[PDB]
Amino acid sequence: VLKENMKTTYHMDGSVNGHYFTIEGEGTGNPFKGQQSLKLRVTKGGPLPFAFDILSPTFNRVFTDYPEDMPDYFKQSLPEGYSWERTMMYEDGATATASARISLDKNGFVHKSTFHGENFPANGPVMKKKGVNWEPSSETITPSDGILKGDVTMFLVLEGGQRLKALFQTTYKANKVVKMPPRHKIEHRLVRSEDGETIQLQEHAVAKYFT
Repeated sequence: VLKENMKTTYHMDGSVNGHYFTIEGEGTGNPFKGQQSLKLRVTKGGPLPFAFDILSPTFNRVFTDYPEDMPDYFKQSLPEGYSWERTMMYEDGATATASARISLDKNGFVHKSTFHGENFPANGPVMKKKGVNWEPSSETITPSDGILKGDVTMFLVLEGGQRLKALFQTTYKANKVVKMPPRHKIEHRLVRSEDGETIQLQEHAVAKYFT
């Protein structure tokens, strides 16, 4: 079942403006507190010519602090798990897509993802590797016919402090019928750190009722 300390192994295959790359890593976190920490390495196609932050949100809503009386679509999906599909529309014209499948093995979660972003402006901040961190955000979660749809306006803070706006839209799909929550929101905090060899991501997510 779910432990207070859960591990994850990560694998991503991606391409950005025609450049292919692979990323692998491991994570640990507390699914009930909605906290997780990840350590990632670029295993193919490094060094990445683009800002890593475009990838960060691709790297699992099981790690969300849900209120006791709200149905938890993601924890209910276990042990079979769930998958999601996402579109990401940047205000400077780039549109990327991503997908992930969340499953379990004997060691913990298996997180397998893909990422495609093939029209980032060549002269823009993503391709100049200017990203630093995403602002805290609030994702609206809307149920319908056994799936959840998420909508969140994102702001990528750049090296100068300029913000780059993006609209993220996600469909979350469990493999079985689960008790469905009402429309609600999830507040996200995502922090990236680097050291020349590895990328660390730390995320905190908390679900709340509207009003």
